[PDB]
Amino acid sequence: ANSERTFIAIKPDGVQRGLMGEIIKRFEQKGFRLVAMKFMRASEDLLKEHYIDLKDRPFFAGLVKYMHSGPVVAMVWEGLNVVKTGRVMLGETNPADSKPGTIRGDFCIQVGRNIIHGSDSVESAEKEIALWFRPEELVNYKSCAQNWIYE
Amino acid sequence: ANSERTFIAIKPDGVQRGLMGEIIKRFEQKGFRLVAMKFMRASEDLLKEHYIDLKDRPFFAGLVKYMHSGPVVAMVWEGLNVVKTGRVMLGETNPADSKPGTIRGDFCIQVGRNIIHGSDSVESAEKEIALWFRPEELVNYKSCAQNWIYE
Amino acid sequence: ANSERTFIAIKPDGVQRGLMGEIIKRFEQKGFRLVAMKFMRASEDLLKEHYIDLKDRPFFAGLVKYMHSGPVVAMVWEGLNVVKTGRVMLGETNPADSKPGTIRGDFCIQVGRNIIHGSDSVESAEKEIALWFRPEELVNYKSCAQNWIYE
Amino acid sequence: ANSERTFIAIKPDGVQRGLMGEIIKRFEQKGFRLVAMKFMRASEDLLKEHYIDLKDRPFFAGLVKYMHSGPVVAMVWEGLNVVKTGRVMLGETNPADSKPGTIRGDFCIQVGRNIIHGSDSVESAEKEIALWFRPEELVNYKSCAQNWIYE
Amino acid sequence: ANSERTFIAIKPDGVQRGLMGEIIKRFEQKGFRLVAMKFMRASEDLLKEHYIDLKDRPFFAGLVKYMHSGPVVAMVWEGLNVVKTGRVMLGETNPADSKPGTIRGDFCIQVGRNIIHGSDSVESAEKEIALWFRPEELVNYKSCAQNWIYE
Amino acid sequence: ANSERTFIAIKPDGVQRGLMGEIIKRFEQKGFRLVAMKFMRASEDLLKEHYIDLKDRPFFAGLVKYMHSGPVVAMVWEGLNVVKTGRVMLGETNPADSKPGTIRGDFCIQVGRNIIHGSDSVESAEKEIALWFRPEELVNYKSCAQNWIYE
Ligand SMILES: Nc1nc2c(ncn2[C@@H]2O[C@@H]3COP(=O)(O)O[C@H]3[C@H]2O)c(=O)[nH]1
Ligand SMILES: Nc1nc2c(ncn2[C@@H]2O[C@@H]3COP(=O)(O)O[C@H]3[C@H]2O)c(=O)[nH]1
Ligand SMILES: Nc1nc2c(ncn2[C@@H]2O[C@@H]3COP(=O)(O)O[C@H]3[C@H]2O)c(=O)[nH]1
Ligand SMILES: Nc1nc2c(ncn2[C@@H]2O[C@@H]3COP(=O)(O)O[C@H]3[C@H]2O)c(=O)[nH]1
Ligand SMILES: Nc1nc2c(ncn2[C@@H]2O[C@@H]3COP(=O)(O)O[C@H]3[C@H]2O)c(=O)[nH]1
Ligand SMILES: Nc1nc2c(ncn2[C@@H]2O[C@@H]3COP(=O)(O)O[C@H]3[C@H]2O)c(=O)[nH]1
Repeated sequence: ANSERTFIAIKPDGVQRGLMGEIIKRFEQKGFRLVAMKFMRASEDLLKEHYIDLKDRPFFAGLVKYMHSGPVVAMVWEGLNVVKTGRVMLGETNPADSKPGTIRGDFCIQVGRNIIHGSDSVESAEKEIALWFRPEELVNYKSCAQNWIYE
Repeated sequence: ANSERTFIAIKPDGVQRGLMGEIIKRFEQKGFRLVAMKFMRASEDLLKEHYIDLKDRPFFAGLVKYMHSGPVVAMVWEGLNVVKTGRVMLGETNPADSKPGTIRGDFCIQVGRNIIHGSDSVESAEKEIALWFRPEELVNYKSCAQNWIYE
Repeated sequence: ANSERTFIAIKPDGVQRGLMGEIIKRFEQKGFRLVAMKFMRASEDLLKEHYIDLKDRPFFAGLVKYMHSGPVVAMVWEGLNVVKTGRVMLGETNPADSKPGTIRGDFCIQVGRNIIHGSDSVESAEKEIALWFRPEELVNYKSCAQNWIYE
Repeated sequence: ANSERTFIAIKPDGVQRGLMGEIIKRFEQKGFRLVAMKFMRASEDLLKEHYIDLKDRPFFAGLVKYMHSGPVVAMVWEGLNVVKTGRVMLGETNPADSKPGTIRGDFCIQVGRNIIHGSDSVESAEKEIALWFRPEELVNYKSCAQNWIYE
Repeated sequence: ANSERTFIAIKPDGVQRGLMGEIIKRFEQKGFRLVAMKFMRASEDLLKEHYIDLKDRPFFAGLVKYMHSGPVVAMVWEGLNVVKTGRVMLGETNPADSKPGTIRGDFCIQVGRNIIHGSDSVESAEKEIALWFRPEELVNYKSCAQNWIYE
Repeated sequence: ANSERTFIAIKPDGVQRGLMGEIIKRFEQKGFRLVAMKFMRASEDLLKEHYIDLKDRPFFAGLVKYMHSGPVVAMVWEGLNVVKTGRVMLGETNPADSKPGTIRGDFCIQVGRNIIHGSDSVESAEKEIALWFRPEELVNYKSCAQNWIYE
């Protein structure tokens, strides 16, 4: 299940804030593997289809707006239990609740300014990933050490 | 209400131990604003009122001595729920119980050499701040990050 | 003139080395804006095209080779003097003369496995980008600290 | 009681992972004195002896196995409460429940490849050392900041 | 003569940019002793005398403005050839020319946003120190590290 | 020549200072491989045979003395050109001359308090290594990536 994959976006702040590598490096060092990845400017349109569930939801409005407001880091990571796991590294959605050593616990404060999103699960993963990527953008390759990360 | 402030000092142990740059580094990193700070040797007087409610603690004159046994770094940091948050960053009063990822957590073993203090509550913060600093010393300014951290 | 660009690429071994957020960090922290970024497999055509000046020399398709055996992180970083400075950051072309502080002087040992590549002139630069990115991938945005980095 | 000891070992994958100075760092920065350290190949006898409590369970010689396929960094770290605290630093035994801040929560994903090991009682502790080090390898010295770490 | 001191301030750019903890962190790291430090907004008066010899520089009122455009961190650090050394750590006046590994080096692009100042010479240090600090503010103490850093 | 090996000792200060991992991690991340390694207390005797050339040399006297004065990190590293290379990472013997990004440039100040030694060359390597180690202490094994470090 080591081929599990999750979608991680470093949000507009993430980006202005200068936490790009930092974040990426946490995943790298934990042992997961970047499958896909590009720097973009989510479309309004996308943000809307991405954020559709939670559409008619106050916040909404301006989520897109800010989400749209800047370039983000679209990323796909691979590994055993990344969805779960990446969600921990992340921290709680509201930074108020995240803790030290997590991503958001360490560098952010407030919810509307969350620095990053991770899929909430495989079902999600799939959708977003599908929704965010093109088949080709995904890249098959193997580690220099699948052996020391997994048995 | 992103004006809440907190008092934080860095014990002699922190100082002697070289932990400034890192302590500071974590608050700069999470996003809070340094409103004042100086590096001094606090007086027994100062310590004694700072540590007033613990005057009936046997530790109490131990603290007071060691807390005056070398330079310390006083500071006020501000931001939204910066008093709770800071605490959490801090670790727990007893290092024994502070989670890795917390200052206390990676850096200190014991209660009496627990390198740092941060306010316990906003009233306490008002106090200590008043105690430690002249209002003048506190720097009123705006953050570049400002809009990126805050909604 | 804060507009100059450079093309940075993370060679397939630096990715394999879990050196991406690390090097991406060096950039960001130096002050550079990220224009465009992608993770991917370089094609033989692109690569050939890319290494064209040296189509004869020995090392050649051993280049193309390696160069196409894994993913790279392809990037475009902006800023005053990106191209010469980038350079100086990567350090020299053969790791061994690379100096402690540079990417290469810090992480890699031999010329043939030298984690990354940066355009060596704007000239090259201009070409490198042209070749590697569609234009719809250059991102147009203003930084948080434009006016902290520049006079 | 600042004398308690613990036995830490860097499993052959964490070495393979270039995680040694990293984890050694976590210790040192937390405040612990290093009593004894060695790099080496664990023998089958030692290892068998070492994993004795579990000679039956499945995972068993797959332990012994891995465990003898590479070098480990064998260490003894001193200090108040090394053994429980060490623990809390490594994080849980299965990486996935390991938390961001711990060695395991930061660097590793699966139980079977979990970078390191620490004695889980002083009891174990005492045995672990006894087994792994000759006595002529425990180093007797006083720290620079004995009296900054301890009351 | 391990008493030599130097003045170092951290520009508004450094401050706004979050580089305190790191700047401090490098001096704590190399081994020098922080003798005083405060965080203030310097006055044009202050800046103007500080920057006196450059009063005939066109940059001069640019500096003066920006140097007063936000809080700064003044400090005196001491140790053996701390004035030359510090400089070297610093980087070069022009970031363009400062070697990776230097503060200037990893962190700043341009001459007018070059985040930091450190004394050019001991006479200059005496001056600036006098300028910036009241003698009282400077902390006289001894280092734990003391004998470890010094013969 | 990728089997070249050099002797690196983290000196008594190195040790009290808490730079153990740090240093080790520079070698790890640069790509070299630890062949041998133990924490010890050099004998006077050893220090004498080690430091014999430069015997009847003022300094001498007390070099042993301090060298002897504390436990050190005996280490053996492997890689292409480690002798040379490790010597750069190191910095100049006198820290006064080392630069930022080097080991000693970054963390030490004065010569008698040098934090570490590296062999000055293959001839040296051999001798010290021989002199410091027992055949068995050396450990043959191969990387999880000799492939991405060397071609
Ligand atoms: N202002 C605001 N933003 C929210 C709230 N709940 C969720 N969001 C955002 O909605 C995002 C959707 O999931 P994310 O993982 O992207 O992180 C979430 C938050 O940034 C809320 O109550 N207020
Ligand atoms: N020696 C000692 N100091 C204590 C004890 N409990 C609290 N402290 C010290 O006194 C403190 C009061 O506030 P702090 O926030 O600084 O953190 C605690 C330590 O500095 C105790 O039981 N023993
Ligand atoms: N194997 C090998 N690769 C080389 C040699 N010189 C340059 N290169 C490689 O080819 C690359 C061309 O420029 P890079 O910036 O990509 O840095 C160079 C190295 O990857 C050489 O002598 N041998
Ligand atoms: N493969 C595998 N290894 C396990 C299991 N549980 C514990 N271990 C390993 O055996 C080790 C015994 O204690 P460690 O501290 O060394 O941590 C444990 C892991 O390396 C399991 O279910 N599977
Ligand atoms: N804009 C500008 N500032 C300069 C120039 N030369 C020096 N400086 C600034 O003025 C400085 C004088 O001392 P500093 O040490 O702070 O570093 C230099 C920068 O802050 C220049 O040519 N242009
Ligand atoms: N005090 C002092 N120590 C020195 C001098 N020259 C060399 N040493 C030490 O001699 C050591 C021998 O080589 P090292 O690589 O171990 O690093 C050297 C220095 O620590 C000198 O002129 N004075």
